[PDB]
Formats: sequence, C-alpha cells, structure tokens
Amino acid sequence: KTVVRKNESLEDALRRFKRSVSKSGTIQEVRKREFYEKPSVKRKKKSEAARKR
Amino acid sequence: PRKGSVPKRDVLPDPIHNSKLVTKLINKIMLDGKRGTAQRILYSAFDLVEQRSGRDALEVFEEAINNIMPVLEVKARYQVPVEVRPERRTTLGLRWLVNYARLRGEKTMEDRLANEILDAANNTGGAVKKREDTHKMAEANKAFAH
Amino acid sequence: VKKNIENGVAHIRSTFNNTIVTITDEFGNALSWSSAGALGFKGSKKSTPFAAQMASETASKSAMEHGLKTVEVTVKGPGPGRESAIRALQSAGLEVTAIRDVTPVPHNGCRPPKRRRV
RNA sequence: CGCGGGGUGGAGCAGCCUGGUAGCUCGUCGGGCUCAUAACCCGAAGGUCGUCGGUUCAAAUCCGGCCCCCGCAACCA
RNA sequence: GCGGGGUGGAGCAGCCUGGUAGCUCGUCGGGCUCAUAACCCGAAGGUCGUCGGUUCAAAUCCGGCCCCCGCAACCA
RNA sequence: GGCGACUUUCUGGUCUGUAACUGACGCUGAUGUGCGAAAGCGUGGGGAUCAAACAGGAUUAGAUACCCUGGUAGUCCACGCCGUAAACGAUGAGUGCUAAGUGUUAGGGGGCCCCUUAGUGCUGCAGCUAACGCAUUAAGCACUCCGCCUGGGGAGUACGACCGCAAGGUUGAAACUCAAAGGAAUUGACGGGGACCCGCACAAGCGGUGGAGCAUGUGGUUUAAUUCGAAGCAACGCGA
RNA sequence: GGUAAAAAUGGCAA
Ligand SMILES: [Mg+2]
Ligand SMILES: [Mg+2]
Ligand SMILES: [Mg+2]
Ligand SMILES: [Mg+2]
Ligand SMILES: [Mg+2]
Ligand SMILES: [Mg+2]
Ligand SMILES: [Mg+2]
Repeated sequence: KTVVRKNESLEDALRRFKRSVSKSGTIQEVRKREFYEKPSVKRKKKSEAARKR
Repeated sequence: PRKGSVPKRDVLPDPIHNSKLVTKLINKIMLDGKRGTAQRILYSAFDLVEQRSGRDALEVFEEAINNIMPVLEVKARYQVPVEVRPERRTTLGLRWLVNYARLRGEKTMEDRLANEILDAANNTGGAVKKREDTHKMAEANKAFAH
Repeated sequence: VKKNIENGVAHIRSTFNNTIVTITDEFGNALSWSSAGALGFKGSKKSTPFAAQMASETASKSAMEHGLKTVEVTVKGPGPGRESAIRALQSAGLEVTAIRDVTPVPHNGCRPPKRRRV
C-alpha cells in the first residue's frame, strides 16, 4: 500500500503507486484469465514468452 | 503521400484601413476575379457599419471577427476536439462572416455584410451561431480530446 | 441528515466498459457514488479518462458535504480511467493518504469464459 | 345513488401539496457524423396545465362551481 | 343447413362507423459496381369478385350470382 | 495417454559410482494380453464455474452462425463400458560406429577450471536427401526382428464376421471411372498480410455536373434509307 | 487490450 509521504504530491504518490502495481503484476494476471485458453495453448505461450525473455 | 507543407502567399495592407485582414476579406468576397466589386462592397459596408455604429469600422470589424473565430473544433479521426491554428482561425472567421452575410435577407451585399459585422460585434450574428455550434460539438467530444 | 465522517475510503472500480467511484467510511458504509453512466456518458465515452474524472469529482463533492477531508484509495480493474479518478479526488480537495490495488486474482480457480472469435 | 382519485405539446409523466419559477421522456422536424446504418451529438417546434369563476402582489398551483374519466360501495323491481 | 372471405403482380390493412385506398414485397427509370446481387434515389400501378338496390355519395350498408374457406350433417 | 497447493501412508521406474556375485541368463516379437486424451454410454452421487442443445437480443439479402444476455446435458466423484485423436518427432524397437561449439537437469572424479556418466536444447562437419532438411537426441554408416506401402476416385463405402448397451470400433472389397492424384522448390500474380514511398488519391478549399431550356454525340425505336467505324477506365462535341 | 460493423458472386477454352 503506497502511503502519501509528508510534503509529497498526490501526483508524485501516484507515480509510486503505478510502479508498485507493475511489480505486483496484478494487471498482467488479470488479462491472462479474461478468457479460457486450452491447456496446450497455455503451455505454448509460457514457453515462447520465456524464449523471448 | 505528401512531401510537406507549402509556403503561404502574403497580402499587402489595405490602403484605406491599413489592415492585412481587410485585404483577405476582399479576396473572400471576390467572385470570378472581380476585385473592384469586392473592394466596393467592403468599403461601402465599412461606411455603413461606422455610420450605424458610430465607432471606427475597423474596431467593430475586429470585434466581430474576434467573436466569430473559434478556439476549438471537432475533427474526424470519433470526432476529436482540436485547437484551431492562428492562421486557420482567421480563415474560418472570414469565411463564416461572408457566407452568413450572403444568407442574410437584405437586398444588397453591402447592407448584409454591415448587418452581419454589427451583429457579430454584439455576438448575435449567424456566423457567431456557427462558432457557438462548433464550440458546443467540440465540448461534447471533450472526452475524446486525449 | 448530515453525517460527520472525517476519514473515509474511496473505491474506484475501473473497467473497459465503465468507471464507478464509491466513497465509504473506514467501516465500509457508503457515503456517495458516481459513475460514467450516471453522468450520462454512453458507449466509448463511458470508459474514457474524462468520464472517470467527472465520476470521481461528483462522488467526492457529495462525500465532502458529509465532512470527508481525507481518503484512502482502493483501485480494482484494468480500465483506462483509474489514474484520472485518483487525481480528481485530490482536485475535489480530498487528500489521498494511501493508494492500494485490490483487483481480484484467483490462485488457479474457476474456468474463464470462452475467447471472443470476432 | 354515495365515497375516493385523476384530468397538463402526439402521448405519457412533474411542479399542486409546501401560490410567483409549465419541467421530464419519447414521438417530431432540421443539422453534424457514420462508406455507411443505427446510435450519439447540436439546434428548433409543439402543452398556457380539464373547464369556468372567486381570492390573491402573484394561482397550473389555493378555494369553489362545473364537466369528463377511473375505481369502489349500492347492488332481492 | 349455417357462418366468413373475394382490395395494385403477391401477401396483408381499410368496411364495424359511407365521403379518406395504406403497408411490405414486386415492377419501372436513375445511381453505385468491371459486372451482378445487395444497397441508395425517384416513380407508376387496384373500375375494391360480379350484377342490382339504397343514398347527394358505396371497398364500406343491403340483396342476388359465381368462386373459395370453415362448421354441421344426429336418433333409428 | 499423461502427471503442477500442501501433508501422510502404500507403491513403480530411472540415473551415478563401485565392481560382491551370477555367467550370455540377450534382442525383437505374429497370434495373444493390458493400458490408452477428449467427447460419449450405464448406475449412483454432485453441481460452484464454464457450456453442445435450446431461448431471447443483435448482425444480415437471409444468419438455422460469428457477437451479446441466458441456459440443459456435460464439465466433477465412484464403479463399469467405449478404444478412438494431427494418440505427432506425421520419424518402430535393439546394438555399434562416425568433426566440432555452446546452454541446461541429476550425478561421479581431479585440479573457478578440466575430465566423465545419463538426460534435455540450440548451432554445425562428413555423409545423406527430390528438395526442404537431418546431422552422436541421424533422416549418416551398419546388423537383427517386427509393423506397414505399391496411381487417384468409388471407399474406409458394401457385404460377411467379430466386438459394443448404444454411439460405433476392428477387419475390409468390387463394378464403374479417370490420366492423372501427389512432394518439394521456383518465377509471377493476388490478399478484407506487413514495412516504406508517392500521385488533386484523400484531407483542406474553390467552382461545377446530376434538376431547366437548348447544342451535340450515343443507345434505342422508327424509316425506302436513317452509310460505315468507335463500346468500362482507354466508345459516346469520337474518325468528321 | 483493443475494436470501427457489414463486405456474396463471376461457364470452359487459349
Ligand atoms: Mg444491382
Ligand atoms: Mg471423460
Ligand atoms: Mg453464448
Ligand atoms: Mg487410428
Ligand atoms: Mg548430450
Ligand atoms: Mg442537364
Ligand atoms: Mg471462373
């Protein structure tokens, strides 16, 4: 939980908030589970994305 | 498919009123290259506006154009509100003034143009309505400004 | 008729379809709410950041009338209007003490719907 | 025969109560945009409020009369 | 035996309650397209089954006639 | 085939080192006999989610679809049945041999480095291949054994048999018909593929055409003849 | 993240 610092802008706090969300990866997870992907497809995506990484 | 911007042509100041804008107004009024009739209409209109207004013709004309010219307009891309360029602002102002004057009911163009310029100074002309309508539709599409 | 809650929580649910902002006390009792749909935004306009801001501002203003001054922000969903809503709370005059993400995530739970083939 | 309620753009639906301030939504019309279509956005029109009186600074608004409509009693010539 | 219906080329309103021919499709002329379809625009086309009656006036009301449809056709 | 929270119980296989022991006790494998995704079937239980069928909404010329809101079987458990998948590395199993380089998993050995065993990837010789490619994880070089193929369609159909509760599975023709089916690669063309660029292509503007009268060409129609030629752009004030 | 929606057809020869 980002807490606004003393003498810190809400906009500055918002920057900190956005970064923490990115590291958490909650957005990433949400998009993946929007629609069902068959087991074989899931495994392929995991592999090739890792190949990219 | 275009190379780039093309340099714009320039106009000499109006002899009678020493305004570049006055020269551009003549150009919009002119039809079929008939400059003299266009100049005649404008100068006569400026006499009538001053006569009725009791104020300098250029002053009221400047006041009129200021009301007609629009800060924002919608462009199809969803319609997006966009800032009108300074040069575009003048084009739209002059075009709207002349076009809406032509749609007025007075018998002669000079009277129509004077009634329009007077009305626009009072912020009540059809050209003013055009700006107001343009601004309204731009505000309605404010969400798409991004 | 007039409550006096100084400290409250603002919940922003931002989706690709809509933005809803509910302001509650710390115990989860609602004070005010607004949405893009409530303000009369329709279709694409509902999900725009502008609509989210307007929803946030409306909800904040009503909540302040109950004496809310400070707010803790909880954000749920992936929609484009989350940041605008947070800024609107500050703009409305409420102070954001903390911002937290509460979007729900299963630990491999229920089957998601079919992918849209079109 | 009593009692209760209502009559408001083409229609429905408020303000009536708690007098000054006929709104709202569709149906219209003209535009914009949409390849487009629809939707959406913008402008414009249409009820003087059931009617007629009284009272009041001011009444669709209140009080009265009157008419129409609806519901419920009355329903053992 | 008794009801119902017969309306542009098709299907379907208008009749009750006389004065008013509607809607969708089709047709026709134009447009779009390389062309066709789709789509867009403009337009034409029904003596209202047929003879009579009544009426100032009949798709409309009334009576025949022809056609069609439904129902009935029982007790021995 | 498959197997992904954790814990415990029961239980299978594999790899490394060592070299106690046994002493060729091995390999393959017709017929057999088991296991075998998903859907499906039977009996009983369960039912969150998702979701054939089905029902609305929408889209459309139509929309028995795609998209939206719902929704039953099913999806789950147990015990039976079914026995099939692009059940794929479209690559049977065993054994030995044949350049290297680099990553990674589980070990072993010796000084972070080197060596080594068994997997798992990438790159790449020789050799192989129609080509694409393969290349110590061979599609190279060899030996053993098994399964399978012999143009396309008809047809995985018919009939018979066997198996199955059923759905169906396994096995499996012919008449007739054709001169082709096919694999890989190449040059083009094309795409509601991509990148990058242009052109009054669009955008931004200005003035028109389509409506009127008339001139003219054309079509059609007419006529004794209305001479012949031009026909999307690139015929139609065109040959004239 | 996106995404605009709709978007049918066209004898065999040479
Ligand atoms: Mg056509
Ligand atoms: Mg199953
Ligand atoms: Mg569905
Ligand atoms: Mg098989
Ligand atoms: Mg290896
Ligand atoms: Mg013409
Ligand atoms: Mg063809």
